[PDB]
Amino acid sequence: TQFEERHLKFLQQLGKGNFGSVEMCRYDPLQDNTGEVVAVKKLQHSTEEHLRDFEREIEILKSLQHDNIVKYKGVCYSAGRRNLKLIMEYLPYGSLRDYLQKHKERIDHIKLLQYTSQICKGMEYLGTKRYIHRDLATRNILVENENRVKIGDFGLTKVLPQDKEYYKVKEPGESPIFWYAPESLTESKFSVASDVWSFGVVLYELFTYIEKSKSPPAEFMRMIGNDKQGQMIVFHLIELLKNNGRLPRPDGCPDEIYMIMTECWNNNVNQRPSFRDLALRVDQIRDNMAG
Ligand SMILES: CS(=O)(=O)c1ccc(-c2cccn3nc(Nc4ccc(N5CCOCC5)cc4)nc23)cc1
Repeated sequence: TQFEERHLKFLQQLGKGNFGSVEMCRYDPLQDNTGEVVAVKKLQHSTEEHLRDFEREIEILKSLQHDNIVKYKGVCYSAGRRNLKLIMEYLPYGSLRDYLQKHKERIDHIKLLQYTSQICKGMEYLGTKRYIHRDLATRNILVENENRVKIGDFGLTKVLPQDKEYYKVKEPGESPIFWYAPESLTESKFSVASDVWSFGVVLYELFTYIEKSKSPPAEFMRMIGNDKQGQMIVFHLIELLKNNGRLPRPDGCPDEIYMIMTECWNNNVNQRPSFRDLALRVDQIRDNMAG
């Protein structure tokens, strides 16, 4: 689980998010083109604040072993702590967001529910470790193959305090406000329940097939009125959600699946379903579609 920098060969950028960046690299210590391809995450700009966060993120990933969670391989200190790299398994199909968009004709509703189910199982497992993901979105879900997705990034994930069911955090800069629960917007409270709200948005995303005009940002902005910007956007979002304004049912989405989304989007934190009950309900719907 210790990787030397000089044996890591850059191939491609895979994405930036929050304050990290991920690259596809070949780890080739024999320098004979026989090493495996791996995903390598690093800080966009190394900083003491971010490095301490990055180290916690690494310990979180390292602590997680689950079919629907991306695998930790090691760390590359090599160029010093300030050039800390996280080495993970490379998943060849990319983000679910991108995959779905590219293969919309091939992916039916039965298949979307398989992915949904797998995402719920990953999240239930996180929950057993009292980890709050804080950034559930299709851009952070990865595709290993046609039958398996994994939660693939943990940049914003926090551990609950021992004595509370929520964690208050406010990081500098841009937050994915259109995936956030109301209490995360108004009070900065994150919880398993806020992750369930976001899971609702993931389910919406999936059933929209990532159609551009249908993304959560684009829908909420239209509902808010596109004649608004800056620090008044979150103010109007809070008001819209407080008055039970919600993302519409996607085109073709069955009502029983939309019901799941709307129940995740309860203003009452305590009435949102559990991840185990979501898996249950999704698997029943899956079966009734199987027949
Ligand atoms: C949300 S992000 O962009 O910060 C990000 C990107 C990648 C990862 C990541 C973490 C751990 C393992 N993997 N494997 C892949 N694979 C992968 C493969 C292809 C593509 N793309 C398809 C070709 O177009 C560009 C991206 C993206 C990711 N990506 C990862 C985590 C977060």
